[PDB]
Amino acid sequence: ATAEIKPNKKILIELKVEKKPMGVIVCGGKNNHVTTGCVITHVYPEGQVAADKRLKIFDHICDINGTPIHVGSMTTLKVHQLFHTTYEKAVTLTVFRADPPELEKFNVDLMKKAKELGLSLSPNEIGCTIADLIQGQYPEIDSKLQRGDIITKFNGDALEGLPFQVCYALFKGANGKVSMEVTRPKPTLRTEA
Amino acid sequence: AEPPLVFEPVTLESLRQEAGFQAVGAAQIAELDTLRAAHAAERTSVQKTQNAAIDKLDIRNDANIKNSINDQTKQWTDMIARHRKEEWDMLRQHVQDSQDAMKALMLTVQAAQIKQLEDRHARDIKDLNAKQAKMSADTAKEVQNDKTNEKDRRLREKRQNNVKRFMEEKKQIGVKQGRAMEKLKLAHSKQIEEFSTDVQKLMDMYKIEEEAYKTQGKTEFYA
Repeated sequence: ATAEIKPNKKILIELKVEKKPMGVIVCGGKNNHVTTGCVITHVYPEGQVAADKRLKIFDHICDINGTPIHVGSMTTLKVHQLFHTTYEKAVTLTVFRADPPELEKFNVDLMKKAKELGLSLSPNEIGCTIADLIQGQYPEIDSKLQRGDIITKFNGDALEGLPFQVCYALFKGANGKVSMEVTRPKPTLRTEA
Repeated sequence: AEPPLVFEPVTLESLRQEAGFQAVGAAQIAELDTLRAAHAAERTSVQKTQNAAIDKLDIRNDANIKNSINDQTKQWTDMIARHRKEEWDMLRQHVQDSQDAMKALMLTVQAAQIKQLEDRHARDIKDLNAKQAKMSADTAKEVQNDKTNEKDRRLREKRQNNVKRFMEEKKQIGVKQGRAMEKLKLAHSKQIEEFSTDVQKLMDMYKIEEEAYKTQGKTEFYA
């Protein structure tokens, strides 16, 4: 059932859920920026995924309860719904972590006005993963950022494994130019419709 | 047409865009935008106050301002829980009101496809009959060409041999048409299945989004 999940190898795990929220932010979908698979970008501590203590960030979920996770034939809402559905027992997943983990690193910039930013951030060990993005304000993020896109820098300040209070403060500062370094997963495709 | 009809599948997304659902879906969408207008004003108001107070209080980040900013990161998340509960409440309500009517539209749209195919099948039969009528004419005209009342035995025998060819063609095309009909109808049965389950998954997802948020919004702040 439960395995070791060594990187760069597909390991089939059996994770006990029992109607409990998994608490993960995933990216995937045909209408999504991540079109090459489903990848965890954030794990919440109160959820069952952190309760499993086996899934770090940038792990490609290829299968989920005997269901191959192909992002090409599913909308982003359908992939997100997989992780936000009730499950009675241990869920069977095929997970593919890598060393080095496959990822593309790009950058973003803009100027701020006062109009808030419209991003709900959840600090991670990697950065600050976007949990909710408001459309209709500051259109640049609308065409570049998404729920699941992790922010690793702000005003030149890295957000790697930082306390909650510090990230809140420096994001609250605004008042001018802005610059964020982002990381999006571009994994090797590993399924078929 | 020349190729067989290919029907677009009847999904939940396709129904929203149908003509009958419009009088209902517009009113539902209208309710959401007003309530979202109510929500949008309130976060704007809460953002003004929070962003106006945080300007007061440096890079020490060890002071007694930690309980103050997580006071903000507490009250704002409590408000957002209230917002999203109001939203999910309305969405589920919209599903209950429209639920029976949407089942009805899918049945009616699918019925339309059945009639479309039925008509297509009717034209195919008329086409076969035309081909066969010309066949009968070609056999009579050819009997007038050759010679051997003394030669009428071969034409009647050709007629006995064509009715058999005709009766078989009608038999086999009906078989093909009936399979097309059965396949189409099965498509519809699966559509009704995936419609019902997608709605069930939606509601469940709301339940689990709602539940997970209580221990998650504490780990989130708004920028």
